[PDB]
Amino acid sequence: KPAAHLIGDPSKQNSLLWRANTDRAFLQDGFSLSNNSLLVPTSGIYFVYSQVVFSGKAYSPKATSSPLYLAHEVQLFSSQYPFHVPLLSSQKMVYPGLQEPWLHSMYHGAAFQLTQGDQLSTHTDGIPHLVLSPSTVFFGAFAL
Amino acid sequence: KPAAHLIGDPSKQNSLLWRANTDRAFLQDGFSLSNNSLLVPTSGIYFVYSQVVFSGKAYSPKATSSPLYLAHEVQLFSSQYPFHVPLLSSQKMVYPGLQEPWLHSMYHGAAFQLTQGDQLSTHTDGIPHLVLSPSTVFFGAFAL
Amino acid sequence: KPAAHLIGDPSKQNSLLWRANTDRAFLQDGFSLSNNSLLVPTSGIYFVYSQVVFSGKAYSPKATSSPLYLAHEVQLFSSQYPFHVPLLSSQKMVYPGLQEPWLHSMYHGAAFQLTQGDQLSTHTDGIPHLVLSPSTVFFGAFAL
Amino acid sequence: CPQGKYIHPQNNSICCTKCHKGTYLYNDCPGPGQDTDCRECESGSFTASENHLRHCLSCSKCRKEMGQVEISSCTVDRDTVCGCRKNQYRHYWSENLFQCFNCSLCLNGTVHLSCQEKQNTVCTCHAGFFLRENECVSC
Amino acid sequence: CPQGKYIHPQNNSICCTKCHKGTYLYNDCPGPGQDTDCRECESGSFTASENHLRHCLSCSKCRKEMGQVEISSCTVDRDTVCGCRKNQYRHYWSENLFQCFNCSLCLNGTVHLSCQEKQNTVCTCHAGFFLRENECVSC
Amino acid sequence: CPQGKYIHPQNNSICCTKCHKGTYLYNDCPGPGQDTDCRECESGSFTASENHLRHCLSCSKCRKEMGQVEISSCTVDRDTVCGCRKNQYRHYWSENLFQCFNCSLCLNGTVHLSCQEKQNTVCTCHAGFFLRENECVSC
Repeated sequence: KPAAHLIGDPSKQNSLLWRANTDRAFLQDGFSLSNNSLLVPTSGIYFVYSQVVFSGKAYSPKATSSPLYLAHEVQLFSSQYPFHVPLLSSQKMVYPGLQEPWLHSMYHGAAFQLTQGDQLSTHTDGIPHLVLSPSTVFFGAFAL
Repeated sequence: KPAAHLIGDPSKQNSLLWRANTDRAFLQDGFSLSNNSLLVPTSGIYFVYSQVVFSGKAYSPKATSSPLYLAHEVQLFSSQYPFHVPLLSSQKMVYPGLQEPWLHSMYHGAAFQLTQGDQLSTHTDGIPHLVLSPSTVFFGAFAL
Repeated sequence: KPAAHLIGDPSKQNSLLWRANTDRAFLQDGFSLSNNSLLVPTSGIYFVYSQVVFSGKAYSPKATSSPLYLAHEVQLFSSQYPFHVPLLSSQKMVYPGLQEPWLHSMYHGAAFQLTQGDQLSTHTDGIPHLVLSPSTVFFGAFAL
Repeated sequence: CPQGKYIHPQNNSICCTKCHKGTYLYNDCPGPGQDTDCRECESGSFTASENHLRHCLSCSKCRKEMGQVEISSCTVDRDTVCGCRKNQYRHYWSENLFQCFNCSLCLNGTVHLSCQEKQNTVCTCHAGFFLRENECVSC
Repeated sequence: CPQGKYIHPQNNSICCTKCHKGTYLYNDCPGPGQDTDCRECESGSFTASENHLRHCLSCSKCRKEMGQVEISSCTVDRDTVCGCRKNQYRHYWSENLFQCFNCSLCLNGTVHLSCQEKQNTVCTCHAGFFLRENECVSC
Repeated sequence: CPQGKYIHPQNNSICCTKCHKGTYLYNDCPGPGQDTDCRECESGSFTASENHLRHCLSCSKCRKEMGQVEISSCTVDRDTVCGCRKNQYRHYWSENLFQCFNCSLCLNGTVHLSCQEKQNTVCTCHAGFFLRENECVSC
């Protein structure tokens, strides 16, 4: 019954805000959005997924020295434990070349036993480099 | 009820044709294949997914100069709008080294509210470099 | 009804053993674990998925010469055929730089028509380089 | 039925008027002869056509890593237009992705062909110079 | 039950004859003593064994980026065989993936060991030369 | 209800005692005033808090590619602690990922600032030397 599909808001340049009012994004049967998190409406098994795409282009030799760490991760906040817990994490290290633009994509999804009230959120290392579009940066879940 | 799993046809060297008559590919409950597209049998929520794997090996120094752009994307064609719309896109830029073969994999999947009659298709930038096998290049969907 | 989510055991340094007794891993409705394989409880359609993350850091110039082949794959062993068959495979070639650590992630999932009794297992090329954590290395399936 | 109208989901034969550019189908028209409820896309959204879309499409950001710059802003019916600063040409990687490159000046040479929208300047080198892929290098 | 037969899905105890190589289970055999309906794999398919598969397996393409060449074509019961051109040896990356490399000639040296299927030629350099990982370089 | 207790899934108002560190909720407490069934995490598991978790969390392995070394072992209530060998400093890539780097010795110079936990040694070069990003190179 419950399902949600959200896209990264392309008008926010420095943060990653999820929204459901445009393109093919949606919420149905109880899923909802508070503090940039999806609130699980009922206990059960859910498939949770997310994708991010990053890009860049080192303009100076200083930028070509050290690598870039890119990571995206879906965390859970349940009343069962006082801390945020990672459910899925994807990581990549990028070594920028002088003037050559780089492009990378990361995707992940799995099934979990969630409890009504739990909150699902994402954390990203590399926000300034996201290619924000509805087909590249999204997050969602659906009950099995 | 409806679901489909399709593999890239390994006998077509220059195009990406989906088929369902070999290996573990299949169609059931109304999904069907016209003009290399999956036709959605009934309105509802579907999980749509696809994977591609690319490879290559630059034989000459000319080929090592400029990068290679690789992209795979799932588009939708609904009666609701006269144009093809991207639902999922994965991109990567590859910088070939002289004589060293490169290998990359891309995967994506999400849930959408589809309408009976809609058509799902893929577009790929990098077709000549696909590693065509049933476990590497596939496309599918299933109703939740 | 049946579903399973398993994580790579972080205490086994040289092998990839799946387990379901910690973190958010689980088995329900008939799925079970014999010889590091998931045993399909009833005939039907299942979504099968897996993710692996690899890392490394070449300490000597010898290690920077030849590339590293990384692959993860989900195979099926059905009574219908005497051999293991790949359902999903992800591959990547890595060219280590002297002293610069590398990080890569691979994910894959698709739907298949399975028969009760079939066995699902994984094969990995690059085991010594896995970043073993419950959010990075997992494997699972669920009936549609 | 009539091109400019579409079939009502829960009742074949009640061909509602489609929504025109700048708006989206908020609600299917009630009965034959009744207006379809279309609404104006919020800022950041757009629809450039006849549609019965439930949401508006997001306006495109230009690819900064590709050196693109936004020529026209996005409006409720025309999506963002990207390009390059003149004195730069475009190189298409795919039918939708182009990168902006600076036009060659032809130092130590003469402009043979001026820079185009999708082509770099062609130079002719001065005697004593080699044209090494769009630059003149001394012998 | 009898190895060479398999159990009928909807009725335990009706052990049908399995399909042999080159064919696939089109339909489970009707009743005990009745032939199982197996059909010949279309070109491009194959099955190299006793099976009750509903489809045939796709024939493998060789990995061109690995320099592989197809030795034997695929047939309805034997899958494509890949390899390298003789004068080349194989280097296995994984139990299934091998790349083809050209055999060393031993310029400025003498062949110590001739090239093998999975091993490069070992050379012995001439006095005045250094064997720098399969090539003789002058001091 | 009381912080230190949690609501029973199948019966609001029966606020069971939470499990404390080192253990996990094996079974919800039977009735008001009855002990909640918590069990000790197996070796390799841990829980560092009040919880009603059905499983224990896996102990973390340190990131070897980052040169990390394990300072404290994991216990049923404290997770593995990673770090670097002293004489090395940490460089944080993300709020959780740090790589260990060797501290500079200031060859051909004098230690201006000694090495810190998250900072390399700052050197001052000897006259006749250039400080080229943490090393003294001769003019």
